[PDB]
Amino acid sequence: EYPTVSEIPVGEVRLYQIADGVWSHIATQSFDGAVYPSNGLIVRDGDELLLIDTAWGAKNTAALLAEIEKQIGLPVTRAVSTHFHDDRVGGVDVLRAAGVATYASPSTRRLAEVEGNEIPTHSLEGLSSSGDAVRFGPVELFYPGAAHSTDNLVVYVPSASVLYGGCAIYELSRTSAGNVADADLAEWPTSIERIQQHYPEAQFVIPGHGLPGGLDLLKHTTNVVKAHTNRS
Ligand SMILES: [Zn+2]
Ligand SMILES: [Zn+2]
Ligand SMILES: [Zn+2]
Repeated sequence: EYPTVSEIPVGEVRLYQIADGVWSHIATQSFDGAVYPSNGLIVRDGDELLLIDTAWGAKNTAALLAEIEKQIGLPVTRAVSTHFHDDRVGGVDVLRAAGVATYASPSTRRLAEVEGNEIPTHSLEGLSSSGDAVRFGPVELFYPGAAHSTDNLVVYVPSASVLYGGCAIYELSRTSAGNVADADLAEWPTSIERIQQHYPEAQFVIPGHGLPGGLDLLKHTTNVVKAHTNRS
């Protein structure tokens, strides 16, 4: 049911409808010669769409906009990037040229600039302290604390009980740590516990890469992060 690398042509994007007005978007990308899938989210709000994260680069993001027009046919008016890495912001310029208002926290914008990645235009206020939550239309944005990155945000869709964990949450298939160069390993389990405490009612949990699951993805991620922490 859920799209994988085998089903996605190079530079193409698939959508997966989760609920009334809620989809994930799935793209693929090469990195160090391996191919990775990558997820984002789309949430309807009246006659417009809210986009969470790019599709990991300009080509994929242009394909994402074309796939949204084909399958949904409503305009994307705002986008939020959930951390500063290129799988979340690469493609922001494509969104901006299409008239989308791009958003990220001030931390994400600063880190993207330092890295040389695309920088969302607008700033999301009220998210600088661990445990902060703000409404953003049909979703709630939550800063759980440092984890995969210091700036990582999670997104909850209350009407559908969908928790989008982004790259702070691993799919079950990933049993060893991914890119931890920008991570706070010491804080990552605590940050996950804040997610569990804030959204214990979540039914569908979306990792940044790979297959959705339930709240067991939070325990899974903690297990993997702790095992990496204990590498010897
Ligand atoms: Zn990342
Ligand atoms: Zn604007
Ligand atoms: Zn990622």
